[PDB]
Amino acid sequence: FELNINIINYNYLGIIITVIISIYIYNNSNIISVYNSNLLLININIWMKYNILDMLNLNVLDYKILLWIVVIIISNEILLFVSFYWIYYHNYINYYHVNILILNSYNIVYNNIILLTLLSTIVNIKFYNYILSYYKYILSYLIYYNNYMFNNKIILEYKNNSNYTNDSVYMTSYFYIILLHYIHIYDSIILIVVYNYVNYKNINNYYININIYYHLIEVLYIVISILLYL
Amino acid sequence: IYEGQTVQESELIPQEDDWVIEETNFCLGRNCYVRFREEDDLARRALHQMDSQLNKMHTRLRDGTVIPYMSFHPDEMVDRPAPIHTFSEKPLLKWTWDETYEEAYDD
Amino acid sequence: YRHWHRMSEDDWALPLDSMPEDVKTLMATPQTERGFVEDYWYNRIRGEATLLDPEALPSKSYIALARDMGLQIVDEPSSHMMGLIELYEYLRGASFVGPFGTIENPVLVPAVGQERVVACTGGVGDEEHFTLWFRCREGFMYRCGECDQIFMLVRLYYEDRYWTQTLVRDTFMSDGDMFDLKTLERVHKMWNKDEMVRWEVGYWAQDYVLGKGVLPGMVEEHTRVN
Amino acid sequence: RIGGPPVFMQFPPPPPKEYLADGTPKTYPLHQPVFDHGYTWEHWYMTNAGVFHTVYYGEFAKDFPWRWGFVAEKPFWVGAPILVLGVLCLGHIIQTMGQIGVRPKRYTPEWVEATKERERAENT
Amino acid sequence: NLEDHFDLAEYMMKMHNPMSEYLYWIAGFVSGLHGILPLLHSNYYFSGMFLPRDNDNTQLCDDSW
Amino acid sequence: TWTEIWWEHDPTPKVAQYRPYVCTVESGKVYWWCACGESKTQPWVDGHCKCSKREGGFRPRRWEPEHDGVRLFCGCKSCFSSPTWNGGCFTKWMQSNPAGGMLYCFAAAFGFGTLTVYRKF
Amino acid sequence: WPLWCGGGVPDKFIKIDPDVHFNLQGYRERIGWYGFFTAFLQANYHAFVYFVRFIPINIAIF
Amino acid sequence: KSYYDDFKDRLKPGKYTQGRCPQSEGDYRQESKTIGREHLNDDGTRSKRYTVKEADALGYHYHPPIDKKGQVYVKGPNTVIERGQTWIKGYELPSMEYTYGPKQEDIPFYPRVKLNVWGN
Amino acid sequence: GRELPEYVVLPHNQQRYGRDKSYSYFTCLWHFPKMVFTEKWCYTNIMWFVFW
Amino acid sequence: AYNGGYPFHYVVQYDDPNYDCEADFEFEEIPRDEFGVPAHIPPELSTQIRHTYYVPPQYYPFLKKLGEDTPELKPYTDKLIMGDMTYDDYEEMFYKFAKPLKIYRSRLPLPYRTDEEISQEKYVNWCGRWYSYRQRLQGDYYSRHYFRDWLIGVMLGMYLGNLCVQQHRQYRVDMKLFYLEAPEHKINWVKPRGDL
Ligand SMILES: CCCCCCCCCCCCCCCCCC(=O)OC[C@H](COP(=O)([O-])OCC(O)COP(=O)([O-])OC[C@@H](COC(=O)CCCCCCCCCCCCCCCCC)OC(=O)CCCCCCCCCCCCCCCCC)OC(=O)CCCCCCCCCCCCCCCCC
Ligand SMILES: CCCCCCCCCCCCCCCCCC(=O)OC[C@H](COP(=O)([O-])OCC(O)COP(=O)([O-])OC[C@@H](COC(=O)CCCCCCCCCCCCCCCCC)OC(=O)CCCCCCCCCCCCCCCCC)OC(=O)CCCCCCCCCCCCCCCCC
Ligand SMILES: CCCCCCCCCCCCCCCCCC(=O)OC[C@H](COP(=O)([O-])OCC(O)COP(=O)([O-])OC[C@@H](COC(=O)CCCCCCCCCCCCCCCCC)OC(=O)CCCCCCCCCCCCCCCCC)OC(=O)CCCCCCCCCCCCCCCCC
Ligand SMILES: CCCCCCCC/C=C/CCCCCCCC(=O)OC[C@H](COP(=O)(O)OCCN)OC(=O)CCCCCCC/C=C/CCCCCCCC
Ligand SMILES: CCCCCCCC/C=C/CCCCCCCC(=O)OC[C@H](COP(=O)(O)OCCN)OC(=O)CCCCCCC/C=C/CCCCCCCC
Ligand SMILES: CCCCCCCC/C=C/CCCCCCCC(=O)OC[C@H](COP(=O)(O)OCCN)OC(=O)CCCCCCC/C=C/CCCCCCCC
Ligand SMILES: [Zn+2]
Ligand SMILES: [Zn+2]
Ligand SMILES: [Zn+2]
Repeated sequence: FELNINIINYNYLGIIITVIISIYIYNNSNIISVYNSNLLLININIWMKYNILDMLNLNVLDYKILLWIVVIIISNEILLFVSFYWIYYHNYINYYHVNILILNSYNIVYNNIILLTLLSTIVNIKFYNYILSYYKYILSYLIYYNNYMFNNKIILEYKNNSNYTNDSVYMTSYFYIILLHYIHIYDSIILIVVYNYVNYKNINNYYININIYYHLIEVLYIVISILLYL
Repeated sequence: IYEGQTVQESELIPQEDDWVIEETNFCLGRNCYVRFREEDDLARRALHQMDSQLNKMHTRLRDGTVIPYMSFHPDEMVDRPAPIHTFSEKPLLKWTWDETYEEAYDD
Repeated sequence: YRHWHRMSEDDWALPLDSMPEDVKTLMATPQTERGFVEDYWYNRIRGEATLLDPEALPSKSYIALARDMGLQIVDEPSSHMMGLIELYEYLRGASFVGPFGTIENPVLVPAVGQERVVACTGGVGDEEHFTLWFRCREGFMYRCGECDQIFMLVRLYYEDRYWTQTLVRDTFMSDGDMFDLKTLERVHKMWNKDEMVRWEVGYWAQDYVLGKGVLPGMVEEHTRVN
Repeated sequence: RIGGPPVFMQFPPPPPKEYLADGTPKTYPLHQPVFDHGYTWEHWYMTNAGVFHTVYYGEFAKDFPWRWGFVAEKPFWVGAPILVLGVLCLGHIIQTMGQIGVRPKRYTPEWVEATKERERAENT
Repeated sequence: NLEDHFDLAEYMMKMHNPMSEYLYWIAGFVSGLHGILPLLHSNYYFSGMFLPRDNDNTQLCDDSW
Repeated sequence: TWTEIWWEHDPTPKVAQYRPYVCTVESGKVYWWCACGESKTQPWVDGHCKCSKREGGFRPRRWEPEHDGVRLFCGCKSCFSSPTWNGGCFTKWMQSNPAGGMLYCFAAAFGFGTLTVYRKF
Repeated sequence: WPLWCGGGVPDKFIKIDPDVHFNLQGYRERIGWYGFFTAFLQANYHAFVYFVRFIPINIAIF
Repeated sequence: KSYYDDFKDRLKPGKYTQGRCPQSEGDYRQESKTIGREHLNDDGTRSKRYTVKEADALGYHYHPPIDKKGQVYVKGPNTVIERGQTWIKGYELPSMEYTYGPKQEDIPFYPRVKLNVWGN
Repeated sequence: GRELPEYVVLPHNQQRYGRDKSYSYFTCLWHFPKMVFTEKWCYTNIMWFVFW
Repeated sequence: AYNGGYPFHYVVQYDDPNYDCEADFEFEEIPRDEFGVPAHIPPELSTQIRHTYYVPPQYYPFLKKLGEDTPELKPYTDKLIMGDMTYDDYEEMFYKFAKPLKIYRSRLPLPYRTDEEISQEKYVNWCGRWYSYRQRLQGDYYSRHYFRDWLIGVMLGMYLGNLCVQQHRQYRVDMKLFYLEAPEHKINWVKPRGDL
């Protein structure tokens, strides 16, 4: 027989990661922060390596445990956006009569909605192929093109906007809510860059996580679009 | 709510007129701090500690059965102090039901 | 069982590359001296040699047929040991529910060691009480202090070892007549001729008996790039 | 699973015992001192030992330092009231050390009278 | 091994080196100093005295000391 | 009233006294308390009562003080904290003489009401 | 993979013998300082693979 | 009676403070040279080499315990055959006087009683 | 497979370790500084930490 | 009914002996299934086609022997001989003859108990029943006693609470007389101090 769980006795990434966090506080140059971020990325990858190596234990509950962890993380991301919506709507009584130019409801909203919908369709096709034990090379490069356009559009919008964060709480909330969504789009790039075909298929937690996360980002933008643009 | 096991009148009838409830002492004894021997090294002190576990003790009844140390929670079932690896074999929580299947019996 | 993961490819069959290259010694090794991989191929080579000889099957007794395939005839001792193994494995990830324990029929608590933690929850319905945990050690008939349910520890122990499927086989299975390599060759020629190989394990096995890389195409079969 | 971490393993025998040259068994550090003092009381307490058992737990004076052997010997309701008063008195004394001889003017009789005048005018 | 059965076996079997306990108490003592030392330093920085005299910020009688 | 009307299978003591017995006790000494009320060296077993003879379910009650001092010991033989006294002797007396119990409880309540009302008012 | 989708490797083709792979007692003397440096670099193959697949899109954004 | 006097002999008052002589007199930090004690220091504590510098969990001193047949040593029960039946005699723990010291006599009586439960 | 004796006789005859001596409340005030300034492994570690 | 109908493991066959799905990057070979169905025949069509196992005829005498020794097994062996056994028929045969392992309580060694102790089993059961009888009755007794005693706390709390009610009652009477009669109340009294 064997123990139900193969215990993990020792770990040293925790110390390294925690020290990396402290380096952000104790920096005397923003250049150190940039290089420190690479270290954090490296060590987080090692932690992800340990999760993949745990497959050797053949434990049925490992998939379930990680899936429910992601559910909790998703909830935290939703509640973080709720706080920004809370901040935005608290000062609702002070909006729409101040001498600032709010965003148009015709151009930005439509193309972004169309663009992000295509992103969902690409990920949906990836899920379908994952169900069918099949792969299509071009799909990943469609995501990169999709992400390239999103970055190009958002950069221009910020640069050409004629109002600034210090003009009103409305502008601050607009910029902040849009940035928060962008950061979650960038986190999606971090995840999707490693998409590959793995032959153990439906016992791979990465596929279900990516599908859930991409759907969350897109639905959040619908709420943002209704609140700010429409 | 729980109010003890149900008892039938016939179950209370003794087989002798001199039967009284057994006077067996359920005080396990007199204890204090576990006192180690200076001669015992680390390994042998560990054996000493393992032989002083109250949860390994019991009281033997008049029919040979023993009533062991029992606790409401499993926190009192590990060796004291707690070892690094406690439940190597999964503790079994015994449920009871009236269901039965024929394969278990023989005529 | 529900707590096991998906069957692996090896759970069905092993690749031929795992066949021991010294087949002549493999078929002469006693069962107690064969490892997991050696035992697997001994049974597969000997089992398939008898099954691929149709003309001899009807005259072969079930005892001999079972021996050739490596299947163990069941008896009360072996059945008892195997049954308690599966019960132990099942209880690893399943609930422990059964009839109320009494002196005549104590609750059986399988264990490998000398101790296992158990809880008593009383009887059914109103007789059910709060969990009462106790350490079930070997050699004592335990009596719950509340409901008077009787528990007993059953140890899966045998001669300085704990019961396992292989241990049961070694203890009770008896090696029969030594496998004859002539049968391997005879069956090999039956199903493998003129570049057609319908009996591939025998083709590899026969090649190893003749050394290695003697039969047609075996040199190319054994040459690898990495 | 064959080859997995065993569910049970027997302890290997302990390492060989060590004897000094003269044959005396070697002793090892032991943090169970025998405190030196004249107290020899032994207090026993019936203790829960599960749900159906108890154990008569004893505390021996020689296993405690002098300060506890002295305090634990006396009746609780003799020592307890004295300690409560003593601790409070010490606290007051400690805090009074830093203000010996400090005489603020606002607590002088003249200032006290002036406050009374203010209260009368303001009907406080 | 028997030595590895119990977590922190040396301490639990009462063989540990006393220095471990001293460090724990020292660490606690240092933590406490983080409330007292900056108090003294800040008092001197803004007043030139490590500690005030009681009621020194109020009017005092002539004989007050 | 557990022995009187609820359960008839526990030994029922005789009341030696409806008041506690005051005694000086010493730490480190074991005392044996009469649970039948028929010993002549109350509150201790005398060697001739039912407790001493182990008759009718009566056994001596072991007791040991933590510290030296003067302690109160049950005379009614039914105090919850037996051998020590906690007031059960008065309670058991009221059961036997409820009319007297009313007088004492009224008097005690009357005093408590006056003092509490006088100070707060 | 050694998971459900595959299985073990035949002994004929095993190249990392655990008896030599493990038993790391004295390993720093067996590889020297430069070998120690190489071992550190090769331990981060997993991190290296991610960066190769992650940098290019960032260059595009930049 | 005084139960401490029963096991006074076992408790010999100590000599050194905290149980160790000065390191100069005896170096308890070094690993013991006694055969079979290479994992222990001189004073009996586990050596840093065994637990930290060459910990087996890190790949040092690789030695798989399980054998070829997937078996590990297991100690059997104390079996007895009597009255046409195979019996197992359980291991009873040693007297609490040996482990704790007090002599197991004059134990206060605590009877068996089932759980105190609210009824009605 | 290793063979070991039941016991070993050490070459020296010094009883270096044993039960800890009785101590008072303030025994740590002198014993702790004594270890720092008198035990080799103590001040060697301190110097090593401070230097680097 | 699991994994959407895709088996975890299945056999694939190739026509070219030297074909490797990982080395070659050609685009003409079509893989086959376990029954030999080419991949470009969809499963909803191939699964309808009836596939039966054909053993060499030299196995017929053996299959006949199995049926005769085990008559319950005869109908399955006959299907196999006649080439009418599909995969489903084989599965039914396989699971029909699978039996569970048996555990014999008579082979379990028992914890040691002397003959004298074994004769006291009825007594110990008798004691246990009386403990339960005493336990259950005491629960009713204690429940009545203590829950009744709680009423004393209610009455004690009500009395002490009523003391503060009376104090508040007198306080309100006093306040009503402050502005009307109390000489402490003064008007045309406080004069502004003025800025210092
Ligand atoms: C006489 C010729 C007439 C030609 C007319 C023009 C037709 C152009 C079609 C372009 C479609 C691009 C679609 C992009 C999305 C991704 C497609 C995809 O999945 O590809 C998979 C495909 C194969 O992927 P796989 O993983 O191997 O296989 C996956 C499947 O299993 C198997 O995949 P699959 O085989 O099922 O793929 C189906 C299909 C799925 O996609 C579609 O079917 C979408 C079709 C959308 C039509 C868009 C037409 C746009 C035209 C606009 C013109 C506007 C003029 C304005 C004038 C203004 C005047 C004032 O994908 C493709 O076929 C993609 C195009 C393949 C070409 C690759 C070679 C390089 C580019 C060659 C371009 C040649 C143009 C000649 C023009 C001549 C005119 C006379 O990917 C590749 O081949 C690799 C990457 C390259 C593909 C994209 C190439 C873009 C070329 C754009 C040309 C038009 C530019 C117009 C500019 C106008 C400026 C004003
Ligand atoms: C709230 C309070 C009241 C609470 C009441 C209620 C309490 C209820 C009970 C609670 C119980 C909870 C459960 C307890 C379980 C205990 C388990 C246990 O013992 O585990 C074993 C564990 C370790 O035992 P082991 O297994 O033998 O470990 C062996 C080692 O791993 C290996 O041995 P090794 O010798 O190789 O060790 C290596 C050693 C190497 O050792 C050496 O080399 C030592 C050398 C000597 C150094 C000595 C310090 C020198 C300081 C000099 C200061 C100079 C100041 C100059 C000022 C000048 C001013 C003008 O150390 C190191 O290399 C690293 C040391 C790093 C840690 C220490 C850091 C110290 C502070 C540093 C401050 C830095 C400040 C910088 C700020 C700068 C800002 C800019 O024990 C401990 O660690 C000690 C625990 C002690 C307490 C046990 C519990 C007793 C009950 C509680 C008592 C009351 C405590 C009250 C709090 C403290 C008050 C102060
Ligand atoms: C006749 C006497 C007088 C009668 C008065 C009647 C009044 C009406 C009540 C209804 C009629 C009752 C008639 C009962 C007949 C008997 C029936 C029966 O079954 O008898 C046998 C039955 C059982 O017989 P058994 O089974 O044989 O056992 C008998 C044993 O003796 C065992 O007996 P036991 O176990 O039942 O013992 C009872 C004991 C059991 O109690 C405990 O075990 C208590 C344990 C926790 C103690 C916690 C202490 C406090 C903690 C404070 C936290 C802060 C600390 C600050 C520290 C600062 C630094 C030092 O109860 C108490 O000690 C009473 C506690 C009451 C609450 C205490 C808090 C009062 C707060 C008031 C408001 C404060 C506002 C302040 C405003 C500003 C200043 C003025 O016995 C009884 O029923 C005995 C009942 C006697 C109760 C008398 C309690 C009087 C307490 C007066 C408090 C006055 C407060 C004044 C200030 C007010 C300001 C507003
Ligand atoms: C500031 C806001 C936040 C951004 C800053 C960094 C935050 C870093 C926090 C990261 C938390 C990660 C939690 C992961 C939990 C889920 C893990 C999981 O399921 O992984 C396994 C899963 C599937 O593996 P299998 O082997 O198939 O199965 C596993 C066993 N059954 O694998 C994956 O998810 C693959 C992940 C690959 C991509 C990894 C990329 C890591 C990115 C780290 C970002 C760090 C950026 C730091 C920036 C700092 C400066 C701003
Ligand atoms: C049909 C689809 C849409 C459904 C929408 C459901 C909305 C649910 C809202 C839940 C929270 C309700 C809080 C109580 C309402 C209070 C509203 C209010 O008073 O607003 C004004 C007030 C500010 O006024 P004063 O502080 O007095 O002065 C301000 C001066 N500058 O604003 C607030 O405090 C309200 C802020 C909270 C509301 C916005 C954020 C919370 C809502 C998040 C929703 C998330 C998405 C939907 C989740 C549910 C999906 C099923
Ligand atoms: C002008 C007037 C000044 C008046 C000053 C009055 C000062 C009064 C101080 C009263 C408080 C005294 C607190 C005493 C704390 C004792 C702490 C203690 O016991 O520590 C225990 C702990 C663990 O010991 P054991 O548990 O025995 O371990 C062995 C195995 N069991 O002991 C230690 O760690 C020993 C060392 C601890 C650090 C103590 C010293 C810290 C440094 C103090 C510096 C003081 C400087 C004063 C400068 C004054 C200038 C005018
Ligand atoms: Zn029970
Ligand atoms: Zn008596
Ligand atoms: Zn009384």
